[PDB]
Amino acid sequence: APKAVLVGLPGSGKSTIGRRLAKALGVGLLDTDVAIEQRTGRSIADIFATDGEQEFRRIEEDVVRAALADHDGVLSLGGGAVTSPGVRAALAGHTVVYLEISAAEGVRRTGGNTVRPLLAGPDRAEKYRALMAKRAPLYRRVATMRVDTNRRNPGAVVRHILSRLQVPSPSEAATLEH
Ligand SMILES: Nc1ncnc2c1ncn2[C@@H]1O[C@H](COP(=O)(O)OP(=O)(O)OP(=O)(O)O)[C@@H](O)[C@H]1O
Ligand SMILES: [Mg+2]
Repeated sequence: APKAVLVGLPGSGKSTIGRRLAKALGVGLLDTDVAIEQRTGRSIADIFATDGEQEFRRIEEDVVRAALADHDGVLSLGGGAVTSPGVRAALAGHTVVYLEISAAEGVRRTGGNTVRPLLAGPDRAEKYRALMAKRAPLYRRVATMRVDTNRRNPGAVVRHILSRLQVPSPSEAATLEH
């Protein structure tokens, strides 16, 4: 089972923390969005446009379940996987690290806000606020560790996680005797 499954909004650090944590632990890194593309030979966008969100979620759930079973390293989940009840079921029992971020920081860390075409319509910051409102409660539900990334740089985030993922060595005593 993965050492850690990372979940969070866009810009929360799934890629950055994924790499740095996997480096610190000396383990493999798998991202479920990349894994879907690798297993199908189709872009995420194409699967959505062509098959619809529900079939994307189906493919996604199979990939997530396989990775939870087979991957021993760090796993990062695509943002919407937790919307599938079967994915929430599959995660139960795993180490699930929720990288927390505010709307303002999430927008900044994903390229900033956009020009607003119509005063009466929404801008990028407002769309992000909507995604947060819907996703954040689900990340909270599935989490076993919550880490605020708003005021910690990536090195600090990784050190915080490592301090809470420790594994005692069962052969520790004997090692000192040989
Ligand atoms: N703890 C942090 N403090 C400050 N900046 C950060 C932190 N974590 C990540 N960043 C920066 O925020 C940006 C987005 O990070 P990253 O791509 O890792 O997020 P992500 O969760 O993978 O996003 P996406 O869901 O779009 O794949 C990058 O420029 C990265 O350097
Ligand atoms: Mg990423």
